[PDB]
Amino acid sequence: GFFSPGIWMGLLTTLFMLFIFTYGLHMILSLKTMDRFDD
Amino acid sequence: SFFPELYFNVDNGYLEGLVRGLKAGVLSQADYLNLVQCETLEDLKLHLQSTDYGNFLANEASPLTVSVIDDKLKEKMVVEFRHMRNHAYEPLASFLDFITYSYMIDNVILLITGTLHQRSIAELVPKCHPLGSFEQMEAVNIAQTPAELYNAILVDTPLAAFFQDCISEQDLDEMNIEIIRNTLYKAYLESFYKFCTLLGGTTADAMCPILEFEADRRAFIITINSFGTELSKEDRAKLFPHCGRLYPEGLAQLARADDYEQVKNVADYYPEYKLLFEGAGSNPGDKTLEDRFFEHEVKLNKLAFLNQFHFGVFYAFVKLKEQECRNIVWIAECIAQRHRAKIDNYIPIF
Amino acid sequence: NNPEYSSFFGVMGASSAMVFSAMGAAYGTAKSGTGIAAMSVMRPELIMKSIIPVVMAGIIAIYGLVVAVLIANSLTDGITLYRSFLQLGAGLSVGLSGLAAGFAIGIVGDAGVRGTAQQPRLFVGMILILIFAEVLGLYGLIVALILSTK
Amino acid sequence: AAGFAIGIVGDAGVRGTAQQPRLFVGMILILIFAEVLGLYGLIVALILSTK
Amino acid sequence: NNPEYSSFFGVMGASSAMVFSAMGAAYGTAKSGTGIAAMSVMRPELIMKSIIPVVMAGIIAIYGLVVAVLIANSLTDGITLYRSFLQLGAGLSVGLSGLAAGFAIGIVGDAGVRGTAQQPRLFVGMILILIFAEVLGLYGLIVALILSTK
Amino acid sequence: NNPEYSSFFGVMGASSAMVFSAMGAAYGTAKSGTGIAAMSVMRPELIMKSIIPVVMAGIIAIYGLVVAVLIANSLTDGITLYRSFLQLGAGLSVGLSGLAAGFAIGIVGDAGVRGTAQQPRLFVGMILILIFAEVLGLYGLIVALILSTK
Amino acid sequence: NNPEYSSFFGVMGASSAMVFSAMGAAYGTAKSGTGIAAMSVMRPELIMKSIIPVVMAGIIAIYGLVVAVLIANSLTDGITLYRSFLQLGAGLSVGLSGLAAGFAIGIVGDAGVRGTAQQPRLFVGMILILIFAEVLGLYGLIVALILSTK
Amino acid sequence: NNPEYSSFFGVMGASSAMVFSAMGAAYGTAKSGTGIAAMSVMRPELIMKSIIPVVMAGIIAIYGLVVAVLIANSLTDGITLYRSFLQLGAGLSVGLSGLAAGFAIGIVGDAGVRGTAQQPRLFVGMILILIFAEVLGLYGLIVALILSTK
Amino acid sequence: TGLELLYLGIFVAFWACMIVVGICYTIFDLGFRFDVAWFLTETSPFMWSNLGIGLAISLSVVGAAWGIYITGSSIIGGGVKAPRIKTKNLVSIIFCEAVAIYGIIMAIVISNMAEPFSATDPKAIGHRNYHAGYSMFGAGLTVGLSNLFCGVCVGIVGSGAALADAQNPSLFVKILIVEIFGSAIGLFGVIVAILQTSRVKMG
Ligand SMILES: CCCCCCCCCCCCCCCCCC(=O)OC[C@H](COP(=O)([O-])OCC[N+](C)(C)C)OC(=O)CCCCCCCCCCCCCCCCC
Ligand SMILES: CCCCCCCCCCCCCCCCCC(=O)OC[C@H](COP(=O)([O-])OCC[N+](C)(C)C)OC(=O)CCCCCCCCCCCCCCCCC
Ligand SMILES: CCCCCCCCCCCCCCCCCC(=O)OC[C@H](COP(=O)([O-])OCC[N+](C)(C)C)OC(=O)CCCCCCCCCCCCCCCCC
Ligand SMILES: CCCCCCCCCCCCCCCCCC(=O)OC[C@H](COP(=O)([O-])OCC[N+](C)(C)C)OC(=O)CCCCCCCCCCCCCCCCC
Ligand SMILES: CCCCCCCCCCCCCCCCCCCC(=O)O[C@H](COC(=O)CCCCCCCCCCCCCC)COP(=O)(O)OCCN
Ligand SMILES: CCCCCCCCCCCCCCCCCCCC(=O)O[C@H](COC(=O)CCCCCCCCCCCCCC)COP(=O)(O)OCCN
Ligand SMILES: CCCCCCCCCCCCCCCCCCCC(=O)O[C@H](COC(=O)CCCCCCCCCCCCCC)COP(=O)(O)OCCN
Ligand SMILES: CC(C)CCC[C@@H](C)[C@H]1CC[C@H]2[C@@H]3CC=C4C[C@@H](O)CC[C@]4(C)[C@H]3CC[C@]12C
Ligand SMILES: CC(C)CCC[C@@H](C)[C@H]1CC[C@H]2[C@@H]3CC=C4C[C@@H](O)CC[C@]4(C)[C@H]3CC[C@]12C
Ligand SMILES: CC(C)CCC[C@@H](C)[C@H]1CC[C@H]2[C@@H]3CC=C4C[C@@H](O)CC[C@]4(C)[C@H]3CC[C@]12C
Ligand SMILES: CC(C)CCC[C@@H](C)[C@H]1CC[C@H]2[C@@H]3CC=C4C[C@@H](O)CC[C@]4(C)[C@H]3CC[C@]12C
Ligand SMILES: CC(C)CCC[C@@H](C)[C@H]1CC[C@H]2[C@@H]3CC=C4C[C@@H](O)CC[C@]4(C)[C@H]3CC[C@]12C
Ligand SMILES: CC(C)CCC[C@@H](C)[C@H]1CC[C@H]2[C@@H]3CC=C4C[C@@H](O)CC[C@]4(C)[C@H]3CC[C@]12C
Ligand SMILES: CC(C)CCC[C@@H](C)[C@H]1CC[C@H]2[C@@H]3CC=C4C[C@@H](O)CC[C@]4(C)[C@H]3CC[C@]12C
Ligand SMILES: CC(C)CCC[C@@H](C)[C@H]1CC[C@H]2[C@@H]3CC=C4C[C@@H](O)CC[C@]4(C)[C@H]3CC[C@]12C
Ligand SMILES: CC(C)CCC[C@@H](C)[C@H]1CC[C@H]2[C@@H]3CC=C4C[C@@H](O)CC[C@]4(C)[C@H]3CC[C@]12C
Repeated sequence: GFFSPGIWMGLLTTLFMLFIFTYGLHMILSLKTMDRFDD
Repeated sequence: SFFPELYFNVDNGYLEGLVRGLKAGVLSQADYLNLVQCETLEDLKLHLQSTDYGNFLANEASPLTVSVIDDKLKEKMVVEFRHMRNHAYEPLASFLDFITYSYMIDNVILLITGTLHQRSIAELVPKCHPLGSFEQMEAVNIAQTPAELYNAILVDTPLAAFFQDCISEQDLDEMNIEIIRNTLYKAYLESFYKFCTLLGGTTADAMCPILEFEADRRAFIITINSFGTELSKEDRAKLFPHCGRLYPEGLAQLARADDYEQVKNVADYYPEYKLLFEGAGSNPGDKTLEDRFFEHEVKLNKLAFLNQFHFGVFYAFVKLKEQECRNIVWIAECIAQRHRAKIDNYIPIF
Repeated sequence: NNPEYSSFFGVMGASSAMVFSAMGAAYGTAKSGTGIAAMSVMRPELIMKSIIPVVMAGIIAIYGLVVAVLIANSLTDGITLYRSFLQLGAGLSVGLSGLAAGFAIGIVGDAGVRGTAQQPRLFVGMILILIFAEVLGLYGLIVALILSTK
Repeated sequence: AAGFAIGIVGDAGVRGTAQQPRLFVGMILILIFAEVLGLYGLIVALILSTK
Repeated sequence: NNPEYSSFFGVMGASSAMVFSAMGAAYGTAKSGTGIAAMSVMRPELIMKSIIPVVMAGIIAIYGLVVAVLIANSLTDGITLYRSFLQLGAGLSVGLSGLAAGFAIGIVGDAGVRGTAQQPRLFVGMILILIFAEVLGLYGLIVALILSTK
Repeated sequence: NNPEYSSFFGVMGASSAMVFSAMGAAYGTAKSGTGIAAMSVMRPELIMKSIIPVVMAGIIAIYGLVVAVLIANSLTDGITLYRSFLQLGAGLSVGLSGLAAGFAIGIVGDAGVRGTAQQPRLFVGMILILIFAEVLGLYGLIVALILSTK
Repeated sequence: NNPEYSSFFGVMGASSAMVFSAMGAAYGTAKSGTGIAAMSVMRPELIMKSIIPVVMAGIIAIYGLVVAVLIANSLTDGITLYRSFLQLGAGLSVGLSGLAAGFAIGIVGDAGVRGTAQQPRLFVGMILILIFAEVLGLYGLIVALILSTK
Repeated sequence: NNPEYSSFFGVMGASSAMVFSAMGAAYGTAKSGTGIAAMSVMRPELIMKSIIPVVMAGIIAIYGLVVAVLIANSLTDGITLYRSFLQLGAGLSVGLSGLAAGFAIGIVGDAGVRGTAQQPRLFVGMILILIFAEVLGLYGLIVALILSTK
Repeated sequence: TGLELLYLGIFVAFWACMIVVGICYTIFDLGFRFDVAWFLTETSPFMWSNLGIGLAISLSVVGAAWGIYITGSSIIGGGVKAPRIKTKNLVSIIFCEAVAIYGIIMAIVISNMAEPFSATDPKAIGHRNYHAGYSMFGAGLTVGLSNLFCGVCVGIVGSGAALADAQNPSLFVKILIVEIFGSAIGLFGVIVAILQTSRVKMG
């Protein structure tokens, strides 16, 4: 077959962890640094 | 909806709270009455010390003058806005920069006016509005060359985008400074409206009405003031911003307008402007059209605070504090000139 | 007896516990850091006082590390699917909890460092919030300790 | 993640230190707190790889 | 005998003929109504004449309805898989052609009603464009019938 | 002699009929809602008159409900795959037709209530346009019934 | 006997009923609350009245809960695939209808609360619109019940 | 002999030939309509003369219709998988070539009608460019017909 | 919107692939290969149960952190000019944190229902074990997502109440009611989760 029970379990685990990693990386990439400093 | 609730406070929540706290310090009606009851500018400072202003004027010389009070108010507003800007991130930073473009447009007009009349550019900086300071050195030591000044604006000033409405530096010596200023302001207002619309969400909702009213009042007052001048209708219509609620057939009718009666007829189609025109008796002793537009602008800025997760709060606060500074200066003028009768002409806020 | 892939999930749990927590901590250590850099120009004396957010972000990472180690030391060759997925659940719990807690700590610290620069009285207030955010990550760790030792 | 943290913190700190030199030490501390994150990963990696 | 999943494609043809045509008509009606509301502020007398876009948008929906009903009448327990494919193709053709026609009618009608507030002579031109933006749906209908009645 | 999973599709008909329609109705009741508020500040006397859009949006929801209930009463344990596909098609048709009609009603109602504050004569025009949008949903219902009562 | 996996769809039905209804209620409460808080500074005496939309949003959650409870009480490990699909459909219907109703209630409540801050006469109007949105959630509940009891 | 699923690709070919061509023509018509609405305000007497781009988009739609009807008349129950693929390829070729030609026609017509409001001499140029876009769709038709008659 | 573009592209590609794959399976008479039963059955119940517990805790913590920072930014921004806020508005934060607490509790209430099988054949694993896994996963989803939404909602309402408090002290006491309503949703989720795992028994 295209998939097997071990492959299916691994793919679902990796999919959940890829969702979590994408959330974390999206929030990290949104980090911005100030372009000015107080006089 | 854009769901600004979920992510707005990530970068701008602290500044949202801070600007709302600053807005909480704008003089209320009771404070305005207290200041109205003063007898001398010293008493005005005394009654003003109990408000959020505090000791901003204690250092200055005892023989106070209206110019000193105005300068101190402008300095305080500039300091507060600069502090907010320095702590702002990319989107809100661009928004605050757009706010400052409004004063940069007047400052650049001052620079070109001085340069064409051959006065040192370095000697014009003191008269420029602080919020639109040209800290860039490319537009300094220009040697009184209009072409060099135009190149400096294009290279090292955010107004380069708005100066493409013109066609060349020769326009600086060709078009009247007022026409240049109004064309620059039209371009700036259109860019600001596009930016706010792109931001979308509560920002667009709470900011597009204010820019729309700005465009409409610009159109109305450019039509009304240009009736007796050489400004032709074809050239006049170029100064009408396209953001307003008059864009379809309204701005065209204003361009064809040839009298204040026709402007009133054009405004009649819009009840919100119909009321402003009706209340603007314009005869001595009652509110003029500009005062009615100021009241409506203050109302819109105040309503901008009923939304929460948006950048329009910063523009609203800046405009409200500008109006508050003008009100305080007006009260000081009425005190100094002993013209108590008109002391109520200030536009109250909150 | 047990499938030869049974050890995958648990391993990923361990790695997740280290990765996401670190990401959380990183975000905190970034955001607070930015805030400190913005504050310290006008109020240098508050740098040490205002370094608390970063420390808390670091604490989050430690939690993840703990769980990761706790899972990395319990991975046996014949690790059953039950234990493997228990460790995966513990890893997901601790990692995502640390990620969220690090985001909250970063944002709250970036706001509160500047606020304490403006109003000193806010310092304690900021702390009173940060700890809350921090324990969110802790809660995840707690569940991990419940799971990986079920 | 540690590289992201070091980038943000180090850039902000080197730009601020031009204004307030006293921030330098501050920056370093924060950088260390970012650096250890990577170290933590390394530790776990070893604990897994040398198992 | 025949596959049991053929009725799925038949009902998908019917529901597509209805849904996509309805989406196109809805977009056309929404855009035309926005244009009419914007126009009528200064030119009230054109509130009715400027409703032709909406009607021309509604027609698109009718096309879809026609095909949908046809399919919903041609469905039976033992439609050959080929017949189900014919019905699905007819439904997709009518629905998506009507969707494109509705987009075109909405845009053209909005622009035409806004312009006619300033230039009466545009009205006739607008009508022509709407017809050219409506026959598209008609074309789809034709094809659908050629597929549905085969 | 029928698959035990045959009812699935039929259920996804009922569900869909009540879900999508509701969503559509919601959008209507949302957009018109905002519009009324925006126009209620200056023209309070038109609040009750300008509630027609919401009512129309509400009717859209009812359409879905009807079909949903109908489907929910036509479901059986031994429902054939053919009848299940018919019910799924009817549910999708009514739900998405109501969704499109709700989008159109919301946009048209917002625009119309905002305009009528400025142009009273537009009211009737708005109603007409709204009716057209409503008709779209009605079409779906018709098809749904034809599919759901074969 | 029945399939081993039959209870999956019933479980997902309960989970959807609660999750999506909670999403809708949470959005409604958040939007209404952020409108109410911002209004209160201008019109402090209206808060209590303006709490009505929040209550309505809360009711949506209750609907979900109700249906969820049903699905969580009628769901055994050996339910037929038909009943499991019925419970999944009921859960999806109630959850997504409540989601749409919660979005509509949030939008309408925020807008109407601000308008009432600016125009007291709008209050009653707002209530009407809110009811029209609230009813949407009710509709879902009805269908859900019809599906879950069947 | 032939697989029962062969006609799927043929019906998809017909549906594509109609749908994508209609989408292209609709985009062309919409862009040209917006351009004419913008143009007609200042130069009304060019409206009739400026309707050409819409006509060219209609011709693209007619190409699509021709290929769709050809495929829908050569589609039989015992359609060889090879002939079904031929018809799918013809449909995709004509549909997407017409989509590209419609995009080009829309953009070119909008620009040309807007410019001709200011420069009469541009008119002829526009026509030329439009023809150079039109042939694109023609090319597609050519290929489609070949594949349809192969 | 580059990252948004990437997410939209992945979503569209995945679902277009799913549509075409379903069409191919249905039409080529290969539906028997699309055994959803085989997927739900061979997949170990332990995966479902442990994902359920992990989500129950992690999504609750995510909602708690979301609300905490949403309302803490506003609290610490408003308190620059009205520090009293920091004293009074911690209740908002408390509510957010309460969400997380429910999470762990439900995690426990779910983690107590786990037990190994010593079986691999689906007939051996049985309806009881499969339903236990599915119901633990569903309860985890319910509690986690309800807590996520409740925490975000309470955070938004708390930020609003903190901004309102900075300008008028006598408003928070009347705005907290909204938070209370926003909190109820959390409880509801927990209740439903408790009802989903009431009769769950692995072994
Ligand atoms: C902290 C988290 C960070 C983010 C998440 C990233 C995690 C990625 C982890 C690696 C991928 C794992 C995928 C699932 C498979 C898990 C293993 C498993 O259970 O398999 C046992 C199974 C057991 O098989 P079985 O016995 O069940 O199968 C039945 C029997 N046979 C095989 C005979 C039919 O065996 C395998 O190894 C299956 C093959 C799976 C391989 C999947 C491809 C992964 C591709 C890697 C990603 C792309 C890399 C390139 C990237 C380019 C640069 C950016
Ligand atoms: C772009 C973003 C990054 C990607 C993110 C999204 C990833 C999506 C994941 C894809 C996995 C899909 C499952 C593959 C298995 C099912 C395949 C199938 O149905 O065919 C085999 C099924 C079953 O095959 P079978 O069972 O007869 O084969 C015997 C069994 N094996 C092969 C295992 C020994 O049907 C066929 O045989 C069809 C043959 C033709 C192949 C048709 C595939 C469908 C898709 C083709 C076009 C691509 C779609 C996307 C379009 C472009 C992008 C929008
Ligand atoms: C606009 C998009 C362009 C259209 C094409 C999109 C990409 C699709 C191509 C993906 C690659 C797969 C190529 C075939 C690989 C070999 C497969 C094989 O062995 O087949 C055995 C399969 C399955 O086995 P079988 O059915 O042959 O064996 C008999 C099986 N029993 C007894 C059960 C019936 O059948 C075939 O022979 C299929 C041959 C043609 C497959 C063509 C690809 C399918 C997808 C086409 C697109 C679907 C949408 C159409 C409409 C689009 C309009 C926008
Ligand atoms: C994008 C939002 C989601 C909606 C689109 C995607 C939905 C499906 C995505 C998941 C992957 C694919 C699932 C289907 C897998 C195939 C199952 C199978 O072979 O068994 C079928 C089953 C059983 O097949 P069977 O071969 O066992 O036949 C029954 C035979 N007896 C009774 C003897 C056992 O029957 C069906 O046909 C059920 C319908 C579902 C299958 C078709 C999926 C549709 C995909 C979307 C395209 C719809 C076409 C119309 C396009 C226009 C839409 C408005
Ligand atoms: C590079 C990064 C690391 C690697 C990437 C990891 C992350 C991505 C992986 C996620 C999964 C994506 C692929 C999904 C495929 C869907 C089904 C394919 C259809 C198919 O042919 O499946 C058949 C079985 O499927 C079935 O039985 C149907 C089950 C479908 C369940 C799908 C649930 C998950 C995806 C969708 C929901 C997402 C939300 C989370 C739940 C196989 O047939 P065979 O011939 O092998 O059968 C042998 C015995 N019959
Ligand atoms: C649309 C046409 C059809 C497309 C079909 C193919 C599939 C989609 C592929 C993308 C196609 C569009 C091009 C997008 C390129 C990537 C996103 C923009 C660039 C980019 O990644 O850079 C920044 C992120 O940094 C990074 O480089 C980080 C990104 C890498 C993270 C990988 C982890 C995710 C793995 C996927 C699983 C998760 C699934 C979740 C649904 C974002 O730029 P900006 O927006 O800040 O600046 C504005 C301009 N860039
Ligand atoms: C217009 C858009 C499209 C709408 C149409 C619906 C699309 C839904 C997508 C799912 C796939 C379509 C559903 C029908 C196909 C099901 C698979 C049938 C294949 C088959 O024969 O498998 C049986 C087991 O599957 C079964 O009996 C499985 C029953 C359950 C099927 C439905 C589950 C789908 C997933 C729902 C998730 C919902 C999540 C909600 C949050 C055999 O089994 P056997 O007993 O003969 O074994 C004998 C072993 N020796
Ligand atoms: C809004 C109205 C006026 C526009 C036209 C819609 C009506 C009249 C259309 C839509 C669906 C159509 C039906 C579609 C299919 C069939 C079955 C066919 O074998 C004979 C005619 C019959 C029964 C049609 C009669 C006319 C019909 C009912
Ligand atoms: C004449 C123009 C305006 C088209 C309007 C009518 C169109 C939509 C309809 C009405 C009746 C239809 C015809 C009715 C019956 C048949 C016979 C069938 O075996 C193939 C299609 C064909 C030949 C249809 C083609 C499309 C058709 C002509
Ligand atoms: C006012 C209350 C009842 C709700 C508003 C919607 C009402 C009018 C709708 C909802 C569901 C509908 C029912 C759905 C299904 C059927 C079965 C059909 O064979 C006869 C009509 C009947 C019995 C419908 C009558 C109208 C109905 C009761
Ligand atoms: C303008 C009016 C008539 C339309 C509004 C009510 C609609 C929903 C009703 C009125 C009469 C209804 C039709 C009456 C009888 C049947 C026969 C049945 O086997 C299939 C549905 C069908 C064909 C109905 C479709 C829906 C229908 C058209
Ligand atoms: C309306 C919501 C908030 C619930 C409040 C009222 C409760 C007590 C009512 C409303 C609808 C009712 C359900 C309606 C339908 C059925 C099937 C019926 O044959 C017997 C009981 C049962 C299962 C009812 C149980 C009690 C119920 C849930
Ligand atoms: C209780 C208040 C909120 C009024 C709203 C009505 C809703 C919630 C309830 C009250 C009575 C209920 C009905 C009572 C009895 C049955 C019969 C059963 O076989 C299917 C469900 C059905 C048809 C119920 C549907 C939902 C229902 C109409
Ligand atoms: C203005 C629009 C509608 C143009 C329509 C396109 C015309 C030219 C095309 C489309 C499909 C074509 C038909 C396709 C099939 C046949 C059957 C064949 O044995 C002889 C010619 C005939 C009858 C064709 C005549 C021309 C035709 C009707
Ligand atoms: C409007 C026109 C220019 C577009 C179509 C181009 C014409 C010239 C082309 C396109 C497809 C071609 C046909 C494709 C295939 C065959 C089969 C062959 O055995 C005889 C020639 C014949 C019948 C071709 C005749 C010419 C043809 C009809
Ligand atoms: C690019 C992203 C979107 C994913 C790629 C699309 C997927 C679904 C497509 C692309 C090519 C396809 C393969 C092409 C050919 C074959 C041979 C056939 O005998 C079995 C299926 C198989 C192996 C297909 C499976 C599905 C497949 C892998």
